[PDB]
Amino acid sequence: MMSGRPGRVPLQFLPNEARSLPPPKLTDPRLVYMGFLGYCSGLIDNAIRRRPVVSAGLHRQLLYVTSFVFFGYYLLKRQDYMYALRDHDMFAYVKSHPEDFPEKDKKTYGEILEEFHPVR
Amino acid sequence: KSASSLLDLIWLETILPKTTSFIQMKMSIMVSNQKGLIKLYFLSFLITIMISMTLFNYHE
Amino acid sequence: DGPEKNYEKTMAILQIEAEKAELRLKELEVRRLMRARGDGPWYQYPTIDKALIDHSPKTTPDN
Amino acid sequence: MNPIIYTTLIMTVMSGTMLVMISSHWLLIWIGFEMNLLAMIPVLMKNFNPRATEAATKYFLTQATASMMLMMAIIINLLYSGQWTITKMFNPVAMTMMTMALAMKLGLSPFHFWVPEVTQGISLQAGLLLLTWQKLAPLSVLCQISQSINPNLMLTMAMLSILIGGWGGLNQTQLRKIMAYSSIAHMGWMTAVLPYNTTMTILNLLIYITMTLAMFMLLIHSSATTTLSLSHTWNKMPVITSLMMVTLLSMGGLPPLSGFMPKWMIIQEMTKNESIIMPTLMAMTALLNLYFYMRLAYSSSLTMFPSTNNMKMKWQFEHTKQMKLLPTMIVLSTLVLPMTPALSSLN
Amino acid sequence: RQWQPDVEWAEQFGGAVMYPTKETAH
Amino acid sequence: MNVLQIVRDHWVHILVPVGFVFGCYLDRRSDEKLTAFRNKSLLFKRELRPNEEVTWK
Amino acid sequence: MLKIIIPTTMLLPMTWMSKHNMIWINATVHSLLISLISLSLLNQLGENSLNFSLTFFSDSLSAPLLVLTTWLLPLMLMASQSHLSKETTTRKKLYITMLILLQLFLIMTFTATELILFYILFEATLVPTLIIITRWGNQTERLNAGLYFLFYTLAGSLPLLVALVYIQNTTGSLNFLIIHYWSHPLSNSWSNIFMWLACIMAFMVKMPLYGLHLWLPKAHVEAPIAGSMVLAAVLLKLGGYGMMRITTILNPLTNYMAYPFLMLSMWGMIMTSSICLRQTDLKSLIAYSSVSHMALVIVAIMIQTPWSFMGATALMIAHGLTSSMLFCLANTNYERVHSRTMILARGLQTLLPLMATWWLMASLTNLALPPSINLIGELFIITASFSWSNITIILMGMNMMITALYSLYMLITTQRGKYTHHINNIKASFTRENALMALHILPLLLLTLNPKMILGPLY
Amino acid sequence: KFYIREPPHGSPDWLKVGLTLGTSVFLWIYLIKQHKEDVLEYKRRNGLE
Amino acid sequence: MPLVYMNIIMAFAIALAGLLMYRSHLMSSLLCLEGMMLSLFIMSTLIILNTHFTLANMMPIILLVFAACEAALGLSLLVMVSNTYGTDYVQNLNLLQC
Amino acid sequence: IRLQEDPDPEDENLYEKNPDSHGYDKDPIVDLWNMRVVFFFGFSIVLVLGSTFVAYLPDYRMQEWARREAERLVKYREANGLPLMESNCFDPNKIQLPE
Amino acid sequence: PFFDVQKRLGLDLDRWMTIQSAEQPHKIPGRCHAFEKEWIECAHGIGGIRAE
Amino acid sequence: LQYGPLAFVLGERTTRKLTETSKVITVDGNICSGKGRLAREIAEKLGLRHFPEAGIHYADSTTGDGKPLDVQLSGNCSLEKFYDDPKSNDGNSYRLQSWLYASRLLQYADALEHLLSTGQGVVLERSIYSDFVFLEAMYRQGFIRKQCVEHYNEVKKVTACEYLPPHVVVYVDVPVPEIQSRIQKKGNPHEMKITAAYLQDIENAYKKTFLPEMSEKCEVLQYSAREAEDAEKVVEDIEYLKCDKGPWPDQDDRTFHRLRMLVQNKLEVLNYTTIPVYLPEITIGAHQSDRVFQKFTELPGRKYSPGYNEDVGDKWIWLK
Ligand SMILES: CCCCCCCCCCCCCCCCCC(=O)OC[C@H](COP(=O)(O)OCCN)OC(=O)CCCCCCCCCCCCCCCCC
Ligand SMILES: Nc1nc2c(ncn2[C@@H]2O[C@H](COP(=O)(O)OP(=O)(O)OP(=O)(O)O)[C@@H](O)[C@H]2O)c(=O)[nH]1
Repeated sequence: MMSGRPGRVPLQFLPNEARSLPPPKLTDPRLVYMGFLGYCSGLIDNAIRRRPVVSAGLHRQLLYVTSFVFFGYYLLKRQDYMYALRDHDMFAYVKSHPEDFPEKDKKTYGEILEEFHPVR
Repeated sequence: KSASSLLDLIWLETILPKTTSFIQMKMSIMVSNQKGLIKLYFLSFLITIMISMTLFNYHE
Repeated sequence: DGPEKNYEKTMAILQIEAEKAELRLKELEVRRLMRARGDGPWYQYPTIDKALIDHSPKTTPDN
Repeated sequence: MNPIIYTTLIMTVMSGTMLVMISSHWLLIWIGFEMNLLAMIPVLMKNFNPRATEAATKYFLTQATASMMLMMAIIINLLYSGQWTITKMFNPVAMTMMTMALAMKLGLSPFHFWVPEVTQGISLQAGLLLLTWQKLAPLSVLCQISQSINPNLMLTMAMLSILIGGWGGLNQTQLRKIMAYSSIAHMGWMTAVLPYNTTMTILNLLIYITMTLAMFMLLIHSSATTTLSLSHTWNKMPVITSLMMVTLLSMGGLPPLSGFMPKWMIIQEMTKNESIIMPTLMAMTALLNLYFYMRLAYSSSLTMFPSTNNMKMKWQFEHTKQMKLLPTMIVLSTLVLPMTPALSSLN
Repeated sequence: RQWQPDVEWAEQFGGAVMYPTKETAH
Repeated sequence: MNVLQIVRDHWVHILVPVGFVFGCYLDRRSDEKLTAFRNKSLLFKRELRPNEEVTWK
Repeated sequence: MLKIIIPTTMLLPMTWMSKHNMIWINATVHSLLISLISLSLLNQLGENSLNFSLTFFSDSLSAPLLVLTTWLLPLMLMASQSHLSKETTTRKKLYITMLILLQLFLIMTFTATELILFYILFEATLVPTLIIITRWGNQTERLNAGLYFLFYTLAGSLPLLVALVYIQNTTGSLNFLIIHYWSHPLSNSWSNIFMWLACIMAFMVKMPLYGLHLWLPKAHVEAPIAGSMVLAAVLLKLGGYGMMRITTILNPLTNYMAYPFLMLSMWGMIMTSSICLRQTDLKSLIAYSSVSHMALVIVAIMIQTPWSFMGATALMIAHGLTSSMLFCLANTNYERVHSRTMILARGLQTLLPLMATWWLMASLTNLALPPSINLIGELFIITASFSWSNITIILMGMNMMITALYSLYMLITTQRGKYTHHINNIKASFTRENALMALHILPLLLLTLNPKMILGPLY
Repeated sequence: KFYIREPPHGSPDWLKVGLTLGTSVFLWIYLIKQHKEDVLEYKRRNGLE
Repeated sequence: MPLVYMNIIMAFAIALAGLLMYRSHLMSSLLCLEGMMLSLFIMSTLIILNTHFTLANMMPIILLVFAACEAALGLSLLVMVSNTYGTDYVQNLNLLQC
Repeated sequence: IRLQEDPDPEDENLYEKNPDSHGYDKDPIVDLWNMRVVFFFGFSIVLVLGSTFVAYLPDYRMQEWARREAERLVKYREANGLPLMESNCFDPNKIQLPE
Repeated sequence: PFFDVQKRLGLDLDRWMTIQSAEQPHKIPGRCHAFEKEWIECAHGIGGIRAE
Repeated sequence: LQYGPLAFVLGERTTRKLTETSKVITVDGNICSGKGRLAREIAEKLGLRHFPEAGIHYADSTTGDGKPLDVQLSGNCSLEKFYDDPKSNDGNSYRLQSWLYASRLLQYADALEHLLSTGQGVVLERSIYSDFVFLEAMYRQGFIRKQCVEHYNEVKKVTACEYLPPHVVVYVDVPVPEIQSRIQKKGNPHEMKITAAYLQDIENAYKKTFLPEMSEKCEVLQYSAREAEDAEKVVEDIEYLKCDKGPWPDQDDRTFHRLRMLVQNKLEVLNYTTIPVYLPEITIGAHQSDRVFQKFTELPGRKYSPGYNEDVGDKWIWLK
C-alpha cells in the first residue's frame, strides 16, 4: 500500500466481506457521471463513422451507456471497499499501538502564546 | 525607445521567453538528431554501465 | 433563508472537513510507521511459504 | 504474415507477456521475455520493407542484449541467495545489474535511443503494439522488485527519460518519431514514482495505455505519418482532427483532461515522501512535451492547411475500416478526472 | 478573412527535420 | 398554429428553466445531507415548537 | 449553489440542439436569464461566507466576480454576432460552446471550497481560451499568441501545484475555511520563502507583473473580439481572487519580501502607462492600460491593508468592465476599416456621433472620475499605500499623470478631430454596437450609487 | 433510391440490433437485481435486518 | 567466492564489451551474442551442481534451448540484411535515420 | 497562380439589403427580433428589475444591526459611566498570561 | 507473482523448483536443506520487511 | 463482411473462383481510335463484363446515383478547356490528368475486385498503365511544366506497383493521319483544336513505352484497326493466348489476400493520390477547400455515411 494483506485473494473482483458495506446507490452522482461518460462515447462513435450524431444507432447508444453503468457500479463497490479496508487497519493499528500515537493535552488559546505580527 | 524598443519589445522578451525557448531549441538537435549507425548506439550503452557501476556506483 | 440555515450548515462543513483533515494527517504518519517497522496488515511483502519445503526422509542422514 | 498465423503471431506475444505477470519463478519471468521478443520481430516486418527489416534488427540487438543482462542478474542473485522467487535481490550489484537491463527493455536511460528509431520503420499498427504492449512486461517485474531498487538509481534514470524524451521531441516532423519521444517521456513519468508507490505507476500506465491506444487509432484513421499529410486531414475528416486536438491536450496533461491525473497523483505521492525538488523539475520539463503537442495540434485543427483537388474524390467514399473501440478510448482518456478515487481499485 | 497558413507556412514544418541546421541539412 | 412546428421551432427554450429548478432540488437535496448540529448551534438552540420539527429545512 | 452551475452546464445541449437561425438568439435569451439567477448571489452575510455545500461556497469577494462572469457571457455573444456571421452553423455552435464552457469553468473556479479544486478549475480555463485565441483569431501571429499565453501561465501554475500538495500533507486540508481558521505563521526559513515564492508567482504571472506581462500584448491584440474582452475582464482576475485567498497563511513573510513585487508594480505601472501613451496600435493601449490598473491591485494585496482589499475588489470589477467597452469600441473601428491603427481613423464623431458618446464616457470611466467605483476603489489603494509609506503617492501619482494623458488621447485621434476623406467604408452604427455599449457602461454608473456590495469582504 | 449500390448499413441489420437491446436489458435487470441482493445482504450483515 | 566463479563472471564481462562495442560485421556481433550464453550456461551449471539443486539441473538446458533461438532469428535477420543490401557490414542500414 | 485562392470577399453591409438592419442577421424578421430579445431582458429586467433587487437587499451585511446595537450599547455604559468600549475585550479574568 | 493465478486456480507451474528445500526426485537433499528449511519457516507470513 | 481476416480463415480462396475466362482485359488505342467498340466485341463474345473508359465523373458513377455531380464539386476540371486552350495559368491539363488517372485507379481497382470476388472478367478501356501515354505526350507538346510530370509518375509508381497487371491487353492500331482526318469529321469544336504532333505523340508513347514495356509484362497482341473491325479476329486471338509470362501465375492466395485488402477499401487505393506536393494546379487553399466541402456536405445524400441520410429517404435511422 496492500497486495500483501493477510487473507487477500488475488484475481477476485469483490471479496466476501465487501458485501457488509453499503452498496452504492443507483442515483449516486459518480455512478450517473459514468453513465454520462457512456453517453459521450455514443456521440463520438456516430461522429467517427459520420452518422447522425444525435438520432442514429440508438441501440448502439443504449449499449454504450448500460455497459458503462454496469462496470461503473461494480467499480464503485471496489472503490468503497478499498477505502473502507484502508480505514479498517487504520483504526486497528491506532488501538493496538497506543504509545506511538500521543494524544497531547491540547490547551485553549488563552494559555498559549502565539506571536502577533504587526502588519503595515 | 526605453519603453518599447529597449525594454518591453526586446529586453523582457529576450531574457525569459526568447532565451529559454532558444535553449530548448539550441540543445534539442544535440540530443535529438543522431547519426543512426548501430555501432555508436551500443557504444553509448557501454559507458552507461560503468558510470552506473563504477562512477556513482549505484551498487554502493 | 435566515442565519440558522447557514450557521448550522457551515458548522457541518467545518466539522466534516476537520475530521477529514486530521484523518489525512494520521494516514500519512500511519503509512510511514507501517513501512518502517513492518508490523502492519498492509505494506507486507511476499516471503517463501513453508508448505513448499519437504520433510520426508532423504538419502543422506544429515539434513 | 498469413492471417491465421498472424493471429498466433500475436497470441504468443500476449501469452509470452502474460507469463511475466503470472510467474513466480525467475527463469519463467526470463522465458516470458524472448517469447515476447522472438514473436515481436516478425510483426514488425509484416509490411516487410527495407526500413522494416532495418527497424526490426535494431530492436533485436537492443532487446536480446537486455535479456542477456537480465539473465545474469538472476544468476548472481541465485549465486548469492539460492532462490528463484520474485522478491528483493539479496546482492546489490545484481539489483543494479537488473535495473540496467530492464531499462533497455523499457527505453528509460540513454537506452531510450532505440525507441524512436525502431518506431519509424515499423508500421503504425506495429507501433501501436510496441509502445503500448511491449511496456507491460518490464513494468510488472519492476513493480514486484520495487522493494529493493536503489532509489537514486530509478529516480536518475526516470529524470533523464523525461528530460531527453521531452527534449528530443522538439525536433521531429514525422508523427511516429514525435510519438515515440512522447512515450519515452511518459516512460519516465511512471518510473519516477516506482520506488515510493507502485499503485500510481499502474495508474499512469493505464492512462498512458488508453491514451496511446486512442492516439494511434486516430493516426490509422487519418492514415498519415507526416505533419503535412496529417495537416491535410482537416479537409476529409474534420472530426478526426478535431478529436486529434483534444487528446493532444491530454498529452500535455492540461486539466481538466485525463492526462493531468497521472502527473497530479504522482506529484502528490512524491511530495508525501518529501521529494519536492524532483517532482517540480519534471513538472517544468513536461512543458517541452506539451510544446510539440501544441505545434502538432496547430498544424492539425487550429489552422487550416492547403489541401488538394483529387482529395474531393475521397469525399465520395468513406472508411470501410473500423476497428471498434476508438469511440471508447477517446472518452475514457479525456473525461475521467472526476473519477480519481477509482485509482484505489488498483490498490 | 482571418489569416490561414499558406504554402510557405507549410514548408516551415515540412523539412526532414522541422528545425534544421547544417548537420541535418543534407 | 400547428403543434409540431412550435415544437420544431420553440422547444429548447422550455428546458433552461427546468434545468435551473432541477438545480434547486439538489441544493435542497444537499441541505439535509449535513444537518449534523440540528438545533445545537449555540446562537440558535431555540426551544423546539410542536407545530414544526426543527428550526429550518 | 447549483442554481447557477447546472443551467450553464445544460446550456451546451441548448446551443448544440438549437435551430439554424436562432442559435445566437437562443444563446443570449437564456444567458441573460442565467445572469439574474447569478444576480441572486448578491446575498451576503456579514463575514460568514455563503457555504452552499461541501465543495461549493461563495463570499462577498467571489459574488461580484460571479455576476461579472455570468452577465458577461451574453456580451461576447452579441459582440461576436458581426465577426462570425459568415462561418457555418456547426462551428458557430462549437464557438458558443467554448464561451459557455469558459464561463462554466469560471463560475466553479470562483466558488470552489477546496484549494486544489480551485486550482484544477483555475488553469482549466486556458484550454478553451487557447482554442478561442488560436482558432478564431485574425492576424498571423495568433499562432505564437496562444503559445505565449499557456506557457507563461503554466510556468507558474505547476510550482503552485507542488506547493499545494505540500500544504495538504503538512496541515491536512487545503479547504479555505479550515486553512483560514488553522492559519499559521509562515516562518522566514529559506524553505518557506520558496514556498511563498511557489504560492505567489503563479498568480503574479497572470496578474501580470512588470516584465512577466508579454502575453497580454501578444494575446489580447490578436485575440478574437469575444476572446479579447473575456481575458482582460475576468480571466485576468483568477490570480487576484486566489491571491486574497492564499494570503491567509503566507504571513508574515509577505510583509518582508513583497518589496521586489511592490517595486516592480510601482515602476511598471508608470512604465506601462507611459508606453501605453506611445503605441501605434489602439488595441495595445487597452492591453497596456489594463496591466497598469492591474499592477495597482497587486500593490493592494501586498500591503494587505483592509483599505487595500477594499479597492482591490472594486478596481477589479471596474477595470474588468473598463477594458470591456474599450475592446468593444476598438472592435467597432476594426471591422469597419480592417485595421487597428488609431492614426488611420480619426475624428469619428463627425461620422458616428453616438459611438463617440459611448467612447468618452468609457474613457472618463477609465480616468477614475468619482463617484464612479473606479476611483473609490483606486483611491482606497492610495490611502492604504500612504499608510504603508507616505512617499508612495509620487510614483502612483505619476500614474494619475499618464492615464488621462493617454485615456483621452485616442479620443482626440479616434473619435475626436477631423476625418480623412478617403474612407467611405465608415457607415451608420448598427444598434447592436450601441446596445451592447449600453449594457456595458450603464451598470458601472448604476452600482456606483451603491458601492458596498462590490466593495468586497472588508465591509 | 439515390445510391445505386446497397450500402453496408442501408437496410436495418436486424439481428445485430436485436442483441444490443437484448444485451442492454440483460445488462439492466442484472444490475438492479444485483443491487437488491447487495442491499438486503448488507442489512443482515450488520444486523440492520 | 572461488576463482572458478570469478573467471566465469569476468568472461561474461568482456562478452558484453565484445557485444555492444561493435564492429563492421553484424555476424561477428551475433557471434558474441551466442557466446555470452556460454558464460551464463557454464556459470549456472556450476552453482546447481555445487548446491546439489537437483530440480534446477534442468534450468541450464532450458536456458540453453532458448539460447540459440535468439541466434536462430538473429541469422534470419542477417540474410535479408544481405538479400536487400548484398553485404553484412553495419553501415549501409541507415535509411531509418530520418 | 501558385496557390489557387478565392478573391477576398467584401464586407456584407446589412443596411444595404434591408435599410432597417440591426447588425444581427441577414433576415430582417430575425433582425428586428434580436433587438426585441436584447431590448427585452437585457435592459428591461437585468438592469431595471435587477436594480430594485440589488438596491433592496434585505439587510446586506447587517450594518443596520450594528447601527441600532451601537445605539443600544453606548447608552448602557454611558448610563453607568463606563467609558463604553474597553482597550481589551478578552478581559483579564479568563486569559492566562504567560508566567 | 504480479497476478497470482498459481494460487487462484490451484495448480503448481513453477513453485516446485523455486527453492532447493522443496521435494526433490528420489529425495535427493540439497547441500543446504537444513538451512533453507529453517530460514523459510522463520520468515513465513511474517513480512518481507519484518524478515531482514 | 468483405474478404478479410475472417474470410481467409473461413476458406475464401480467390484461386478457386479464378478461372481461365477470369481475365482483366483492356483495349488501348489513339484518340478516337475506336478501341471502345472493339472492347464491346471482346466483352459479350467472350462472356465478359466490361468497365467503360474512366471519366471525370466516373467516381460519381460508382457512388450515389451515377450522375456527374457539379464539376466544381467533382474534379474542378473540363477537357473542353484542355482541348480548346491547354496552355493557360490554371494548368487545366494536369488537373485533368491527375483527376482522370485517379479515376482510372478506381476504375481498375473495382475491376480487380470483380475478378477477385466473382471471377467473371473485366473489359476496360485503357487502364492505369495507359495514362502516362497522354501525360508524356502532352508534356512533349508544351502543355505543362516539368514538376507536374515528376510528381505524376512518382505517385504512379507509388500506387500502380501495388496492384497486379491485367491478364491480356488488346490494341487497336490506327494510323495517325487517319485519326487526324477522323477528328476533322466529328464536329465537336473542342476536338478540332488538337495538334497533329500530339496525335503522333500518343502513338509514340503507345509504341515506345506502353506496348514495349507491357509486352514482357503480360501480353501484347497488337491488332490493326483493319483487323479490329473483324471482331472475330480479335476475340479468337484471346482464348488461344497461353499468357504464361506475367506475375499472375505466381499469385498465391497470400498475395491475393494482400491485393484484395488494398483494393477493397476505397480510401487506400487512392490514399496516395493526395501526396502532399505543392504544384500550382494541384493545391487548393483553405478557403475553397472549406467552402467546396461545405457544398459537398449539402450535396444530396453525401453528408453522412451511405444509407444514413434522411434527405435521400433512408428509413429506420433510430434503430440503424
Ligand atoms: C415557456 C415556453 C417557451 C417556448 C415555447 C413558446 C414559444 C413562444 C412564446 C411566445 C412568443 C410570442 C411572439 C411570437 C412571434 C411569432 C412570430 C412568427 O410567427 O415567427 C415564425 C417564424 C418561424 O417560421 P414559422 O414558424 O414557419 O412561421 C413563419 C412561416 N413563414 O420566425 C421565427 O423566427 C420564429 C421565432 C419566434 C420566437 C418567439 C419567442 C421564443 C422564446 C420564448 C421564450 C423566451 C423565454 C424563455 C424562458 C421563459 C420562462 C422564464
Ligand atoms: N489527358 C487524358 N485524356 C484522357 C484520359 N482518358 C481519356 N482521355 C480523353 O478521352 C479520349 C481518350 O481517347 P479515346 O477513348 O480513344 O477517344 P474517344 O473519343 O472516347 O473514342 P474511342 O476511341 O471510341 O474510345 C480523348 O478525348 C482523351 O483526351 C486520360 O487519362 N488523360
